Amino acid sequence: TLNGGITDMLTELANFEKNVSQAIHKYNAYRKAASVIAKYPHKIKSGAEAKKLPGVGTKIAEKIDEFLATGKLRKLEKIRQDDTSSSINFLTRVSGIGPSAARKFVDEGIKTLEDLRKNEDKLNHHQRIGLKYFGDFEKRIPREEMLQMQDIVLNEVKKVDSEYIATVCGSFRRGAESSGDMDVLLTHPSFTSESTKQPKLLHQVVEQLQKVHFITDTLSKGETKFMGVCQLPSKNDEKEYPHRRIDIRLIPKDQYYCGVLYFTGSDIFNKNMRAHALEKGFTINEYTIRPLGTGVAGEPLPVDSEKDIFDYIQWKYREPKDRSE
DNA sequence: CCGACCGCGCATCAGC
DNA sequence: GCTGATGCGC
DNA sequence: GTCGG
Ligand SMILES: Nc1nc2c(ncn2[C@H]2C[C@H](O)[C@@H](COP(=O)(O)OP(=O)(O)OP(=O)(O)O)O2)c(=S)[nH]1
Ligand SMILES: [Ca+2]
Ligand SMILES: [Ca+2]
Ligand SMILES: [Cl-]
Ligand code: NA
Ligand code: NA
Repeated sequence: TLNGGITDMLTELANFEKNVSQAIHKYNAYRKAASVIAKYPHKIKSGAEAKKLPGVGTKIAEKIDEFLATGKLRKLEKIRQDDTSSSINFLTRVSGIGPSAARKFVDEGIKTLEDLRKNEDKLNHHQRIGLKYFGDFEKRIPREEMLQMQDIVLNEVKKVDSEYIATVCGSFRRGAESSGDMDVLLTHPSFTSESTKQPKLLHQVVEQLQKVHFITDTLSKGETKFMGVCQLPSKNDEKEYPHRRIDIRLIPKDQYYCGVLYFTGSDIFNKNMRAHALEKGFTINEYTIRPLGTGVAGEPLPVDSEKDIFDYIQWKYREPKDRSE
């Protein structure tokens, strides 16, 4: 938290561009700069000191100057005062409400937590569950609880078929002491890039996790991506655990290493890596790394480890715990 | 400069 | 019903 | 908003 004052500022600005301005590249620009200043291992004394880092330019320089003097950012102070944009940025904290839906509701006078509860009929399914567990989802999960959840999901995946492999990823695999939510990579030998020797593969796992009341709600579901809700079992008289966001990704087993790369993140690490891949003439997604021959994807290169992906784009390997950009 | 700015799964809707 | 585009999220 | 041809 060396320059916590500054990354916070830039994150709030990032949210405002993402949510009220619907300016996604400004949101990325602001987030990259917050990321690179967070990695910086000195207390920043100057806006010019910051401009030296990639992703800090003039406009962020001047804002860091204003903030270091006054402790504030006038732009942020007035953004806070504005009743409209403050409401739109609140509504996007509900899972399923993004920047268009948040602005559509505040056009209809729906702008506070009491108003969403009154008009749940105007909300789709993902937004209803988002509203139901709004408080729970704001809470972070302790690594202790993440370890309990891991044991339930892996023991249940083993009871459906012992050939499943389930790998917990996200900030957990990077060694976070606390997690936003849980992310499970799933392979089965019957699902590769060649064929899908068995159907319902992801369905079976979700069904069983629902049969034991671990999974409690479904935001979205398909053949390879599940997005929903889960809860640890509690003991007698114990207050129930908070409900938790769970994501499960069924990845073809021969593409495990590219998938576990994707799912370990961070999101910003993923972005710097794929962006650097393009500079080296490659493209990386969760499935493959492919050459660029006129900027059209050639054939998947062969991949036996995570490090093989790092070697193609000519990066030294970085442990999961060092990808938390 | 001043256009380019990762990559993709699922849900929803307009058009056909 | 499909297809593309848009919204939402990872 | 930043930045690289
Ligand atoms: N390429 C890419 N990958 C992403 C993105 N967002 C998330 N991911 C990937 C990497 C993330 O580690 C993984 C899980 O996303 P998640 O929102 O849970 O983030 P996380 O790193 O686990 O952080 P917390 O869950 O602990 O808040 O999905 C974006 S925007 N792009
Ligand atoms: Ca997570
Ligand atoms: Ca997640
Ligand atoms: Cl691919
Ligand atoms: Na810079
Ligand atoms: Na949101």
